[PDB]
Amino acid sequence: KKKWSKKSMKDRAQHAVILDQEKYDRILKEVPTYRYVSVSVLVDRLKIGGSLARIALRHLEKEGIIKPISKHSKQAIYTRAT
Amino acid sequence: TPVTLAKVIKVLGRTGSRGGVTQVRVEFLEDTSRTIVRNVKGPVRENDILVLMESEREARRLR
Amino acid sequence: IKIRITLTSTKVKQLENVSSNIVKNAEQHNLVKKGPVRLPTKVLKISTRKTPNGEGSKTWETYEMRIHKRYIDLEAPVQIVKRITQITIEPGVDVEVVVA
Amino acid sequence: FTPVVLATPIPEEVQQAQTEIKLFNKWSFEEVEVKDASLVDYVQVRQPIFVAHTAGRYANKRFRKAQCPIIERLTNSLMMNGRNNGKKLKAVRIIKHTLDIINVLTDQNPIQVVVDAITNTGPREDTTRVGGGGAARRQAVDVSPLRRVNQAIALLTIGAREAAFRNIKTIAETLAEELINAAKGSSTSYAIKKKDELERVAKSNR
Amino acid sequence: SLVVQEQGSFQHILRLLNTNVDGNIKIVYALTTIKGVGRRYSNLVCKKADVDLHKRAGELTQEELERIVQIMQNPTHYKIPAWFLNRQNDITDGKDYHTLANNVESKLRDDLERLKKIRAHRGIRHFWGLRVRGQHTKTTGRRRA
Amino acid sequence: AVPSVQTFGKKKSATAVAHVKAGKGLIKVNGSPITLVEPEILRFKVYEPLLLVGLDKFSNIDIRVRVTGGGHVSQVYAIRQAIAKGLVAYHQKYVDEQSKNELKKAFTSYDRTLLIADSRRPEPKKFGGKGARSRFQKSYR
Amino acid sequence: PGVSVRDVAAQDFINAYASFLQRQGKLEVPGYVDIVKTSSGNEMPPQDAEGWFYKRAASVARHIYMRKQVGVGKLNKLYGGAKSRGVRPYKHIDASGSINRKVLQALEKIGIVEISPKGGRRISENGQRDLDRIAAQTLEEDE
RNA sequence: UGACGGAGCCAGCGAGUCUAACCUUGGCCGAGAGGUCUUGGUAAUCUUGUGAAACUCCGUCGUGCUGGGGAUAGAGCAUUGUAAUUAUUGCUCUUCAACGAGGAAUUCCUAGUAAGCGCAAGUCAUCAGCUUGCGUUGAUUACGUCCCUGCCCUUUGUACACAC
RNA sequence: UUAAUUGCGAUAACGAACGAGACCUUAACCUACUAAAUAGUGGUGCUAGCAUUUGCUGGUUAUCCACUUCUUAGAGGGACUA
Repeated sequence: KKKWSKKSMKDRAQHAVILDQEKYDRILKEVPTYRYVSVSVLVDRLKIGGSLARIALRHLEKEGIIKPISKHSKQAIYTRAT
Repeated sequence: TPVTLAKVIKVLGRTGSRGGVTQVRVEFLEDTSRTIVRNVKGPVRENDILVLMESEREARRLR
Repeated sequence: IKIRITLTSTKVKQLENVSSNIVKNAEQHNLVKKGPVRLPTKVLKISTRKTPNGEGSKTWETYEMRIHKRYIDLEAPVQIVKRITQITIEPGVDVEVVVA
Repeated sequence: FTPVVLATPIPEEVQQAQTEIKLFNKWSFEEVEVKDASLVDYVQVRQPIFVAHTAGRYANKRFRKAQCPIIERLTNSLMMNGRNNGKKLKAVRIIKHTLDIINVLTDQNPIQVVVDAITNTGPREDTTRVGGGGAARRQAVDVSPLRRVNQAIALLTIGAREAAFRNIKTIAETLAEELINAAKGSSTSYAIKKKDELERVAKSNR
Repeated sequence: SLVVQEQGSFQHILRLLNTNVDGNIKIVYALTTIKGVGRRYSNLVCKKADVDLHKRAGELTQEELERIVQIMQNPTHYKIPAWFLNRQNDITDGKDYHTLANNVESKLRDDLERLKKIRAHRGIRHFWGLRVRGQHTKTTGRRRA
Repeated sequence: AVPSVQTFGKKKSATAVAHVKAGKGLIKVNGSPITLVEPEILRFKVYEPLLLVGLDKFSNIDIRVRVTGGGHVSQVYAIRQAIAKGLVAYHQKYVDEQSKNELKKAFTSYDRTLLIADSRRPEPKKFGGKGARSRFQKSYR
Repeated sequence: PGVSVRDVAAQDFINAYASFLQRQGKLEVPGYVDIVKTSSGNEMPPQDAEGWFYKRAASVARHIYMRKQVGVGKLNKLYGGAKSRGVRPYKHIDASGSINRKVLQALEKIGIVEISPKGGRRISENGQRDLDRIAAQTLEEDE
């Protein structure tokens, strides 16, 4: 029959599932320049998958730089703490 | 965007084929004492400053 | 002896004066008692189609009926169950004497 | 300050909230003025609120909807798209989360950013049906200040809602990006582009 | 911070029980590709194998995949409930079995053929192509031919 | 005979009674402190009557509120209305009008719902639709 | 002061009591902890794996403290939820009776909940004192 | 503005056994359905505070016809009945298909209303995706018109009277 | 003019009847009456936990006392657009 609708997503650029080294130096030197950082920000600009930002967002919050302005349900808002 | 701030002083009545527009007698705050009639789509009662992008077009009942 | 007068009916006015007569017989002599307890009315509701056949716009009905229940609590020896037992019964309302 | 501690203690932050009026606990309602004199008396920012969740009697008559806080109107208009009907506890959660991003990025008062955005995305001219008798035909008319605010809020909500459809970005940042971009009058805004379409259509059919 | 690096042991694709097991996903869900293993059974297999559930399929040491594989082919020996198997009380012998990637489809054809050869209602309707559980077909099941 | 007052409050179908007696400043709901609401967003909505006028008038009273009925927001609206009416009741059996009248003016100056209950109630459902106004989908051909 | 189980938030107390149940696992560990689905409505077993039994015990004991008498069916109704019956709409489904039974009996073995008259269970006298001592701890941990 | 797993977790309408076997509390057994021994109730009293769901907070996940979605089937375990086979229904595992917002056209709606959410009752030995009611969360949009679809009164015209 | 031949008024018409309206039920208000362990509330005893310093959170029908704000009602009031 006829659908009158499109069927396509785009081009899935699948990326890091386990944190590597060549981008471990990247994250430690690139997110401290984010005035606004959250789960989605480094998903787009830093190109990070699902279960690595949450660890990385927990990484720096416990260790250093970025600070909990508002971490809450389904939204972890952090700033460029300096 | 050259606009003209105009405040209404009297509402004539709702017009149009479906009653979606209203005739209002409106005067401009700047360069006052000059009064024109204009159309309004949204709800207007009185003392409402509508942003008139063009201030030179005489309004009339619409079909 | 814990005589309790239970009254159920569908007519509020007829049940009211029966309680009034019972309570007026109670406040005479001595008969320290408890007044009328106002139980919530039990409202039956059977919803039925008005149409006897199947043809017609969907128009439902609701045949309701209200039951008013009030109980009268007495406390006295046999010298009033020769006296209270004289039922002041009107059509409709009923009485059930319950002791203890 | 007033350090009064009762039998049941309250955190000092809540005690601080009694100094000024409600304030959304972090965001000044004052020093926020609607730039356009047209939308004055219709964008309610003078009356403050702890939360944007009130059971107001706004729809009974014509103009009590104007006497409603602008922030609360945003939460109401964010409650759309079918399945997201009700759940006002959620709607204020994005509003609180989105309102925070307006503070972390573009560091001014987010309430000020909200009011200037709606005054910059409210259509000033619009077209209307006048087909009368003969297939179709448009004709341009004007927009009341109340309709300008209503259209402005609707465009911002639908734009962020559509841009959050099947996308990793949550509605919180999508609302924040849409409001910020519309605040500074950039072309990437869905609401700004829609305002251009309606004004151009009305201008052509003038 | 619970951050660890990778040395190169990650393999983007796996092959267990003669089927393709794609990596880049958690082990509990990457095993669902096997024909005959679902979310619950894969969770049960991973739980008894002690394979650190929060682990990607690629980032799995080879000594744990064989332990998982052996549980797949003999679940009842590793303290798995008898009620956690797809093929219970087999018509041939009666021992509680568990069909696998190639066994799930093949065994399915045998029981239909057994049903067909005995000329039962389910067997003949299966050959016909209609419903065999008693659904209505007057307005449903149209775009099938 | 220790000083005490009582009030009530409703939102849609809930009830909340505040036995505001003379105490050291304890505000509890169902045995829990006022700081433990449940929506965690309308916590400042129930914090309202605490903060419109100040905490100094709250230092000699203890408001104990028991709530039953309604949704979580309805319970919250019951609590805020009960404590607001509880505050005026304590000022309506002991303290002077200047304390009470500007208390009872300022509460309504911000919102009338603090003392006046919401008059709207659910409407009965009519046959032919899932709700009162709503109707089933009718069609021709 | 006068702090108690009602002077604490739910999430902090249950986690705190779960914390003061994992460090020494005195209560019990059933043999079928890793295979239950907690109900016929839930589609998946709990993802806590290692724990989730003292977490339920913490929630049950806290629920017992604020009440007087409950039952296993009462716990099943409370801990149940909506079930996605395929294309059919959702429906309320009770929890797994065996799970609440094992938790309730486990709380009896330690001495935190015992049987009560008029049927049902009730918080224990040793149970009340330790549960209240938990509240005095979790508040001061944040302090 | 999601799904899943934990916690918090609040309603209203209403029904319920006598010479029958109903609503079932509680304890025990079973992953579950369910079974078992008992208890309370002819009812504001006992089922039931119907501890309902949508809802909120912690986590798992990730923009992936994928942890979305559960049609289609295979095997097993129980309930109802004299009888279930073209599976009554319930429970467990496994198979994981169309569907990525829907074309001409069209339905309902002005406040607790729409919509989202579940519950009770009716049919009932068993079987709700139905209906009748109840409550929970709760928007935007008008305060007008006869343009479209129809109605009332008057004037007017008629070769209509089973009457455009 | 009204939701309404519902009214003002006009008037070879006058006086009327049915419908509508009026009426009934329900949802809202009553800190005013009658009350009430088959609904509750507060208090006095018994008793538990935390801190003990002054309190808070509870359990308890034969421990009793007082009340009807919330819970139900019956008789009534209130709304007429002032």
